[PDB]
Amino acid sequence: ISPIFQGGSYQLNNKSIDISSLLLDKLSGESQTVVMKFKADKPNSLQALFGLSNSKAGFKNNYFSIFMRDSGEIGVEIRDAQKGINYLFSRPASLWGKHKGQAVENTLVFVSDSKDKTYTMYVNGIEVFSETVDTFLPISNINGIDKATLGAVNREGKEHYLAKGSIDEISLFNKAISDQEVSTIPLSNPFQLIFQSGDSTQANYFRIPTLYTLSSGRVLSSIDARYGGTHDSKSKINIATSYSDDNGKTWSEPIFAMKFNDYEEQLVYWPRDNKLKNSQISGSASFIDSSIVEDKKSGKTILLADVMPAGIGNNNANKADSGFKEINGHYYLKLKKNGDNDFRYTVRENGVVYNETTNKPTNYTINDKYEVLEGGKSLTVEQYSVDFDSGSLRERHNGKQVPMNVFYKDSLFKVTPTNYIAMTTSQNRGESWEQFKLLPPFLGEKHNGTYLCPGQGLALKSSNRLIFATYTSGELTYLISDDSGQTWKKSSASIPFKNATAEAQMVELRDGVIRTFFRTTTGKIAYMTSRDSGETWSKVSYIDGIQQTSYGTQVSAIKYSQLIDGKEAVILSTPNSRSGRKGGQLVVGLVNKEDDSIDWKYHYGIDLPSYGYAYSAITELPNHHIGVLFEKYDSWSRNELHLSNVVQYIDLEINDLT
Repeated sequence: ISPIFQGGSYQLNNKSIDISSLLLDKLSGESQTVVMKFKADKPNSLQALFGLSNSKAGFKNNYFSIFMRDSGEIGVEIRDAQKGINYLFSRPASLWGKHKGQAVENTLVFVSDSKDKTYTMYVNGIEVFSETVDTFLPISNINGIDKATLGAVNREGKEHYLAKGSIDEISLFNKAISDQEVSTIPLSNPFQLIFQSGDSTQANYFRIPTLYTLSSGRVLSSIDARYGGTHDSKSKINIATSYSDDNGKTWSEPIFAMKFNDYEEQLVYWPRDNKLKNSQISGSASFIDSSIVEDKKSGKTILLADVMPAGIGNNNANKADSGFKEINGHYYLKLKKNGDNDFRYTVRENGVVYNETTNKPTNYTINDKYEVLEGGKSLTVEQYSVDFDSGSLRERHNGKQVPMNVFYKDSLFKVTPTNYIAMTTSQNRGESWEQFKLLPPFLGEKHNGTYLCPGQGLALKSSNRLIFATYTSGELTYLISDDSGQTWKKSSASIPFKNATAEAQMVELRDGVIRTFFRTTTGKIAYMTSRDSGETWSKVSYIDGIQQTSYGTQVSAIKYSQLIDGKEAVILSTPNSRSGRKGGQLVVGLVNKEDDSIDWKYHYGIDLPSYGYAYSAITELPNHHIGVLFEKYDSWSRNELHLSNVVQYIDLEINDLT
């Protein structure tokens, strides 16, 4: 259909523009649709983009507005005093501010639909809220409406919520357009999506991105596919991966690298209200935090992740048990049988379930996939689904059968309730992935498995050595394999923090010289150096000129292949802020060949300082551009839980950074 209004290039400099003569009479019916292309790269703290109101005295609570905050949040208000209606829908982290030194054209689409009694907002091709009321309030049915306003709301004659920015195009429709039509409205997005709600993973939520450029030029990406909101385990999470063969222009329909089936892969809309937002999927097994590297010698691609048995995450993780019993050089996975109160079984060679108390094998066995066999026949369990139908999270059986897995709740033999690490491998550069295998323990029986640092492993340019940074309390623990990931040894490096979350990423400054940048609890990003290919590690230092928060945030880094100002260069991706996870930056450091020290010359703000920015992934593309797959929200704030499509991808050229 056609618009009943269409104006444009409205500049908003803390002064409201009246357009009521150009709209109010054309308002008709109980269903409207607003489409607005706008820019705000310097917004006020809270500001109205568009507004209908009742400006007459005694009716300051009678208005529709479309507002944004400088945290990037967007929302509508719908208020009518005489009806006793005060609606307030919004979603944080819904906007872009700047990109490549320029204002982003945001494309806002708000549909008000009285047939379905639903309010729905889109920004930049993404749906950020869709709410249904029992008592619908048409935005043109607000009693006594007399003003249509751009960049403020006119209440009792005054401008409230004055906006700074601009509205290049705005148009209204006397209909509720279908979801189908919304997708037809062209976008001017500065970003694109790899993983998204509705894709093959069926996860409404995504966290913990990774980027890697293969020898072929293929770019690989792995992700936490999180089903029960954006929570860390305990939850249900799978590891999903997807690649790109055109420098990051197009991406493949994601497959799973790691997956459990104890729970149904459901696209749920996790609740965002204060009472229910702490709901966790508590009975499921999961994976958190993946990391990728490529082995030059074999050709294999190698993915590691943390593994959680049913119920378990970091909070209740059996700190001080590895899950394995050591019997002369060997590490056998411990198991508990239903009814027992201690772990009286182990898994020996060929998956045979061996009894300890008797030293006799049993009629039970474990296959490739950590499933359970009895006499060679496959035991099963019944899958769980989740729903909120009774106004409270319920986790019940759904009638479907899956193979019994030792990481599952209902399983006959359960593994130790602690955290492990698994590796999987791809012989075809990420088109499929082998069944995962558990990595051994490295710090003794009576110590829990360490925590894989998410992002990139390191493949040393002038050898076959592969390294994956992991962390535990008190140290960084590098895992090192010189045989294509078949065997591993550890290399500890003491860090001056008890119980830190020391997420580490490495760079190779020149042959055998690895610098690791890691997250601390001091507000400052730390680092250490190796000069024997990771064998031994230096003492800790700290980057000045980048600020983090007291808890801090994952940092990702690459060595750039090219020279910048004649010196060898290194790029950091991190939030740059000491309040929260916002103010994303790519920071360029030039290496000094005298002491291998780094001069942090260049700061590039990915978006506005006040706009959200969390865990990130960088990679040097085949054509020397930079890919950045990142969480565009405050992944720490309890106000920005459960947000769809905030993990986003962008393409930059060096010149943008310098």
